[PDB]
Amino acid sequence: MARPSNVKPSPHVIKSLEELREATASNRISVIVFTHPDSKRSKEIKEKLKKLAEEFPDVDIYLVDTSTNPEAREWYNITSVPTFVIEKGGEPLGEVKGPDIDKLRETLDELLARLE
Repeated sequence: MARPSNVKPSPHVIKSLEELREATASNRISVIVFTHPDSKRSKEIKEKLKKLAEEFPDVDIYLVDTSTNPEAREWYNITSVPTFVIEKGGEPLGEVKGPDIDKLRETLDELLARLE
């Protein structure tokens, strides 16, 4: 993953293991979020992250379903479905566990100025 492909703001959701591990290898700014269709009352805060795309659409934000990457969960033992994973240059840079859509603007920021 060297040349450009997906960066601009637009709908793009994976659907396979390779697609996941691949997106993590990319040397761009991608925010992987774990979430599955199993909560009607919940998933309300989702809009929060959706709106963030406006403040800075330069970043790509997609959703991931364990249905395709189940082992991934146990891979790091996740307790908070709504997790936030950030990669860079094809490697783990950081990770957060908890509802902090507001503070999330500080995790990707420090990682943004670095690249751009």
